[PDB]
Amino acid sequence: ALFTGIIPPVSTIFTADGQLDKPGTAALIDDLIKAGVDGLFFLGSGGEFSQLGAEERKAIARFAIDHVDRRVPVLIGTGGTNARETIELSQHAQQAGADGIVVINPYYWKVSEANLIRYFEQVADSVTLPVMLYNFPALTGQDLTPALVKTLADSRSNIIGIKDTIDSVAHLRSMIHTVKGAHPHFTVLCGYDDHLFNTLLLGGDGAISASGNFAPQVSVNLLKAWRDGDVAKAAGYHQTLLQIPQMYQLDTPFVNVIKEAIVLCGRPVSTHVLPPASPLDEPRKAQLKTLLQQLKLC
Amino acid sequence: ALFTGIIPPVSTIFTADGQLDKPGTAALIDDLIKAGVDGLFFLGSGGEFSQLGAEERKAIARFAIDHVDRRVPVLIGTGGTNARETIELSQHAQQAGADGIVVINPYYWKVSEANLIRYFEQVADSVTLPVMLYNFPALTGQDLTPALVKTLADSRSNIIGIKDTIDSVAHLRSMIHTVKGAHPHFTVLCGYDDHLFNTLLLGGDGAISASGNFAPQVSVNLLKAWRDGDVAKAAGYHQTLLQIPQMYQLDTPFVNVIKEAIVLCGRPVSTHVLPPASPLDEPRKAQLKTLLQQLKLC
Amino acid sequence: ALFTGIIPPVSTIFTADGQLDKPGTAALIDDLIKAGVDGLFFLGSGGEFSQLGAEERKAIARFAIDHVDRRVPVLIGTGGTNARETIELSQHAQQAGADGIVVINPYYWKVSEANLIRYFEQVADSVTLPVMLYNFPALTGQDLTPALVKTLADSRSNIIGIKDTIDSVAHLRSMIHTVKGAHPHFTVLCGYDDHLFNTLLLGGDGAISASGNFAPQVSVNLLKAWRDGDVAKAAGYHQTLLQIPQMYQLDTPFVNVIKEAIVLCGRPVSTHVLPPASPLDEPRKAQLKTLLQQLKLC
Amino acid sequence: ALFTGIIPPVSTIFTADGQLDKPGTAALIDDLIKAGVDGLFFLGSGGEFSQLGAEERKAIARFAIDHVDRRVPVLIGTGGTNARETIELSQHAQQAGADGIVVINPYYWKVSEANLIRYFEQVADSVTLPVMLYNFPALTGQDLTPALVKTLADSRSNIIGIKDTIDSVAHLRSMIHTVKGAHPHFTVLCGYDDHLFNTLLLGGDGAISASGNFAPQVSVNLLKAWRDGDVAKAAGYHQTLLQIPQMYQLDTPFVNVIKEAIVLCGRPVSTHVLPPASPLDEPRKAQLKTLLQQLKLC
Ligand SMILES: *[C@@H](C[C@H](O)[C@@H](O)CO)C(=O)O
Ligand SMILES: *[C@H](C[C@H](O)[C@@H](O)CO)C(=O)O
Ligand SMILES: *[C@H](C[C@H](O)[C@@H](O)CO)C(=O)O
Ligand SMILES: *[C@H](C[C@H](O)[C@@H](O)CO)C(=O)O
Repeated sequence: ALFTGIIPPVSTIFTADGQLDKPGTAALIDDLIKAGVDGLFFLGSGGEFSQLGAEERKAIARFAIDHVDRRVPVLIGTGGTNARETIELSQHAQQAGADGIVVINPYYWKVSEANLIRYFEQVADSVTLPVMLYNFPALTGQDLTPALVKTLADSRSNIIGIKDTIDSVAHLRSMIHTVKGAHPHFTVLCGYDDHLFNTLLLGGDGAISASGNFAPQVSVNLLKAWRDGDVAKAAGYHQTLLQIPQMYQLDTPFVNVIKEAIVLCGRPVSTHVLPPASPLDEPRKAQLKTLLQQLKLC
Repeated sequence: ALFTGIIPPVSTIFTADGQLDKPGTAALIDDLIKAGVDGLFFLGSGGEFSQLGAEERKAIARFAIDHVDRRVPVLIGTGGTNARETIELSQHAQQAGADGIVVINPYYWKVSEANLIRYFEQVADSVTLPVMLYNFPALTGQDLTPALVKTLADSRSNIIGIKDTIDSVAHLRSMIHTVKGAHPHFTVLCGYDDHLFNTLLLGGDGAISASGNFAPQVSVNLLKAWRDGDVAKAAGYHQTLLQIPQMYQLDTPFVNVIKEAIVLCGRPVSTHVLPPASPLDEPRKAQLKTLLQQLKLC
Repeated sequence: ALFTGIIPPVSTIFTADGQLDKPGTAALIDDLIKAGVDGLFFLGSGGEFSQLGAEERKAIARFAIDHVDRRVPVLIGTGGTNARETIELSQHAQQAGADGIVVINPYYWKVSEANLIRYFEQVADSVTLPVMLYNFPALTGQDLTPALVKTLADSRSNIIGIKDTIDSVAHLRSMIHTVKGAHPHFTVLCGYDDHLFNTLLLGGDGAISASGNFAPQVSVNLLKAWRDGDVAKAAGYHQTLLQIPQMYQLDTPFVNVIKEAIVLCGRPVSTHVLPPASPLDEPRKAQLKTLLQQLKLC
Repeated sequence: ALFTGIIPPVSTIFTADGQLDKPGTAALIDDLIKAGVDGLFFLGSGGEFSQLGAEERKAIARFAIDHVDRRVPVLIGTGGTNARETIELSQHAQQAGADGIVVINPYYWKVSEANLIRYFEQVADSVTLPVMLYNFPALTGQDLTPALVKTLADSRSNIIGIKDTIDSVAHLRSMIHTVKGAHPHFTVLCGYDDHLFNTLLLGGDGAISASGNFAPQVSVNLLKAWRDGDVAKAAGYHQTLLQIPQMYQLDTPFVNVIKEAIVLCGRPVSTHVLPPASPLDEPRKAQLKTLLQQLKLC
């Protein structure tokens, strides 16, 4: 029930000096809302939270929540390694008017299970907002297993969902059976574009995926088709989404690629990104372009 | 060769409210310098850099460098995921009087090899201090391979060493043969207590390891015995260091364990640690104590 | 394009003394062929090749080829760690009448790339039969990357396909774009049930998956529906396949589970399995049964 | 304590046609016994067990036991993935007069813990010989944890040791503390040359390592020096053993390297290896030679 459907992890647009580009972030927000998304997620991996300072993250969230102005539910990513900062950023998000926070597990130290449960319990106790967990074991080095997530949802009634970013049908399936089986309204969202369709067929709730920035219409139409019972139309959109993640191989981090994609699909924003990411080179931008053209996305 | 010998990663002592405990950190620094260490390293993993804000880190470094007062070479850990903050903290360290900085690879995104080389070169070019790399793949999920380290030392003459924190004889051997083979004065330090002896026999330069906090005499005497040609005496100290790391299994993070050991070995400092670390329980503190007694360290 | 469509990895039926159960394996083969499969694959992981001796494997292959009697194409798994034995089994297979061989990479030693290419080239040179590569990195510890596989298909014109057994959309998608892009008639089959549909939509050719033994009709009808352009009907069958692999968690190895399922779905065969696999306990058999009933498969 | 001290995993010498070279294997066995080793281990990873058929393995063990003629204790490696074959090879070893068997875990399927404990209990019940376990998780993909090993020693009184092949001080220390702490006469042997000294200082029992083939005097003298209380002398030998494993990087599998080193150090045996290993090229042979010369081994 909370935060279901298509919720893009919005890119943060920066100027050439690495300050928040308010007109470009605002235009991107407005494109997304006009495309019919179900909510917006700021300061996720795509939004570059890990390359920003805490004061910067507060300013971005505040701007973003204000610009959205309640048109769609807003989530703010408040996680990191500094747990005291995670509480600060989460309390700031609630005060600023966000609808929910998304909290990754600490990704430097892989803390013991007892420390990890305590960390999420404390973060959840610091706010009255709904809390979405964030699994990204390829970057964190520490999986949030279905059993662990179930124990968290048993322990705190404001822990109401998960963004599960993993290329694994078994992990999504098992997350759904174990957690939604005990908690029917717990939300399961996949973090990869090419798992949206399977997520839905498995009993999950939608996606928070990078292609939400530059082709939201494909995910939004997939979901609308699926909700209407037109499974073949849904499967047609899925065939596009199956191919999209090729582009993510172009660079790592690929936050540059997603911005270059937003431009190519018709929204001229500054593509600047924060170190240690770097501008995409021209030959790879052309490769991105041919991929987008083959998929009829620009 | 810069920063060789025994260089503890000093614990940061905090009060119950999580603020820097100045008298306790100072007492700890003084004990360590009296024990005959060759340098001090503040805000490494043991010093809890990843649970501290940037302004807290600057304050800690400033205090520590000031208290040390040039009695031994001082290293400051400046790394993180936010590269702009890395440059800020590194430039701050230089201006505050540090003798070198210690920079881990970004540990959220495992960035491409080209972004990674470009990150270290930018960090190096932001200061005129010597730079020590920090490899801790168990936590980062991205190894700094001997071939990669060699390429950084070939590219920047102020990248002069590495702290290699890995339980692997092969990795230390290869780091020494590959990098010290091209760069005879490049410093190789192990990050685990039980690899100090082998690092020395391999042609490496010493250790930055946690037991430096609570039993610096063991490492210090091992290096002295080694430098004196008394290999059997060195090997006797090694036998104690082989056993110490058992304690690190008592909790994760084990920064709490290191502080509880500082107290048990005779220095009564506050043992508070920052979340998501937590206080060590009384039964595990009793287990630590009986271990320190069996090793004759208290 | 050779060996496309639905090709079960057939269980080998054994008696209570661990000998080939000819009547039971024959009835299983017959059920499968009547179900409309496009081929049959004996002595894969599911047929227990790794628990059988070389003479046992020759006997089983000969029986199975003779029983099939050319009704559908027959593949024999001839791989292992003993490369001399792989050539013996492969030449035996050809002499006995098989239509192709399936060859995993060596899975004890992960051999260097040069030795690996040389191994597959020698195997491929030993027979005139088509050769299907078998990638199962969860078990082998050594992935057959799309680049490597392309190199092998460039090198030997009888290396014509791959069974790719990995819960990874990216791996499938990349195998298809890289290998089929250079070699349009190179066959890509997925080894997991719940990747069949995606495999088809990505441009691949079918599946060799365990549920082919006890519910072939689901895969067969999915392929038929897809080939007819009835995508929604295909997606219906996909919804069942998405759920089936839950049963594989019951035991490891789960070759017992597969045989227990064959019985439950209406083919009473001896379920004996070779050590170190063991009989499935009754509570887990009942668990399997409830999973089959929920999916309307018995 | 059974099977302690220096026990080489003997290379199996083959003729150009891949048959057992009896004069060369015999000469190698005699060289080893003359050098003062404490036992000999045939058909481990370096003896190429995984590239041999069962009838070949039997012939080799029979020959090797017979040649040794009880001058030193003899171990035979009997493991594989075919558990019925493991029992046949182990009962054959006993009947052929072996003193013990060495049994790796199944390395294709990583069987469930319950299947793994049953496997080892069944193998141990099939003979009245002592059984040494063999941990090689880089190749097996499944670690024998100290806890699991303790459970096996609690379960069967003829499971009396382990060959722990892993570049990990923690793994050795923990195997010693957990297993030898419950079972003081259980034998812990390391499988890598550069962990012999540490294994001894940790309370362990010796090494089964590749350099036993071509330079057994180094391990033999280290152990002698250690037993004599001349720790400095032991450490001098350790310094050579720290350097030897560089050569194992020359090829993979490196069984070819080990035989080229046997020749270079003065015993002219055939260096044929079984596929998928291959002959070492001349430039790498010249590299191995200069390494052996720098270490004063030829
Ligand atoms: C989330 C979206 C996921 O994690 C990306 O990896 C691409 O789909 C995010 O926070 O950026
Ligand atoms: C360095 C010491 C290493 O990393 C620890 O893991 C323990 O010896 C540090 O910066 O803490
Ligand atoms: C192939 C089928 C694959 O590998 C299994 O893992 C089950 O889908 C086989 O050879 O058994
Ligand atoms: C044992 C020795 C180990 O496993 C090698 O890796 C080299 O010391 C063996 O059986 O070969």
